[PDB]
Amino acid sequence: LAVDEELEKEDGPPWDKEYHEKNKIKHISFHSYLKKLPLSEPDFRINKRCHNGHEPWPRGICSKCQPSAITLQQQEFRMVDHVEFQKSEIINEFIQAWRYTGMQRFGYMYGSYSKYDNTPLGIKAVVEAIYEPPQHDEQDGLTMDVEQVKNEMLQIDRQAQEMGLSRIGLIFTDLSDAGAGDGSVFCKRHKDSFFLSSLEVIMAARHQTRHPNVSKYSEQGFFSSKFVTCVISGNLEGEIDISSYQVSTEAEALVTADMISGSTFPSMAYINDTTDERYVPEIFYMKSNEYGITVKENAKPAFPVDYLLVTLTHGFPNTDTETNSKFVSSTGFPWSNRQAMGQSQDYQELKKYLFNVASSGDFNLLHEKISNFHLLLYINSLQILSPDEWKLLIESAVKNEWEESLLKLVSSAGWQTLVMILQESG
Amino acid sequence: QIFVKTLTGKTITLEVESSDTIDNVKSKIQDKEGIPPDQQRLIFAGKQ
Repeated sequence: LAVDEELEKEDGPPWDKEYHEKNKIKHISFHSYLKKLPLSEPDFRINKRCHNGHEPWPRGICSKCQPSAITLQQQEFRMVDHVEFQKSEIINEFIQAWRYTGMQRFGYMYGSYSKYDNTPLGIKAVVEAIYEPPQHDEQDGLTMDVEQVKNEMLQIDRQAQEMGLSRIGLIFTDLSDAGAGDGSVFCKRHKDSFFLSSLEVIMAARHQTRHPNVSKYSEQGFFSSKFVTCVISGNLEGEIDISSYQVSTEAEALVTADMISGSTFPSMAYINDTTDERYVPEIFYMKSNEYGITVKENAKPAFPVDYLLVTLTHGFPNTDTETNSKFVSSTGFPWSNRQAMGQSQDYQELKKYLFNVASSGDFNLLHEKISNFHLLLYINSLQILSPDEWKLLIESAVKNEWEESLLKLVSSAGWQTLVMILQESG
Repeated sequence: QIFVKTLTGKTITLEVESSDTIDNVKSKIQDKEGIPPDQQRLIFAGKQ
């Protein structure tokens, strides 16, 4: 990734704590965290060599090689500081799936990274489009099959590397509509209630262990994975404003696979025990005493989740000027896996959407009708055209100076048989 | 025939104090950081 090497040259000290509290910044950055330190991922597993003569497996864990009591502090740094969108209709299309059936949805985000200039040595995460996986959805939540969707996201990630796209985040909806005629939604996630449900932290943290971030200052080549978690819940007063958080890299790269499970309370999680499979240390945290202040009040059956999340800021690009947007053709096409709704189609939708608009008319409106995200995944999944023609279809959609690439596209025999098989079919 | 007593000193220990509290980071996760030069936040509505 070219974003990691560009911030190594610039120095920006940027790790000053008194400067970031002036501008209302919670945590500094990832790159200014590097220059203050030697990038070691903290491990909580049991050891198998132990540097002594005792047996590793049954018992015999010495104090020099024991995971100590976790003080359970928040992360002092962030991977990315501000996630940026590109169009207000991609979010409006995702909430439109909830408006038709009433139940929740789920999706993955595609995009890239660049430089953030508000924060010293910060990274901003630009999304480009939203993919929807196959899912089964209830009114309280959703949990799809694990295996059959992971088989599906290998080839569409193989289908996304030629444009310069990559899976950078995920979204899941939680609306809880009040009365639908005197207000938008309720206020389910606020300061008094839970901020993120503990059943979704284990799905957020597992996506970072499989999507490693390449770092040259580490010992294993990967440290502090860059994967954002976005949610559409709603703000306090009357809107459906979104929130974006990330999990801590000091614990969730290691502790989620063994000793983290979902409890019955939404603000806490259930601690697990290994019963001599591995060693689970003790968790220390704080609360407020009724008359004074406590010190170390709870050992086993409680730990909050809000010690473990960092905050991020979402944003939308301005309407008057922008650098690039790269994907605006309609943003109203039927998506991939909206099978519960009515937008799951066939060759009939190509007659209704474009039909290679005004067949022998022009090309300027055709360029603004073929650079859609879910359109190019559909016509390549039909695999009628040759693979070298599909490479030319990429530079004719998302790449600038598209005029000399579009005329050589339609003059080939690959584009001619698509409009011949479309006119005969319904 | 020679005698020396000793010199003293050596071992000292230190104490450490804690950070803020439970409920400051409960309120630190619910606020805004600002608009970098010029962006928008949200304007949407749903369910007819």
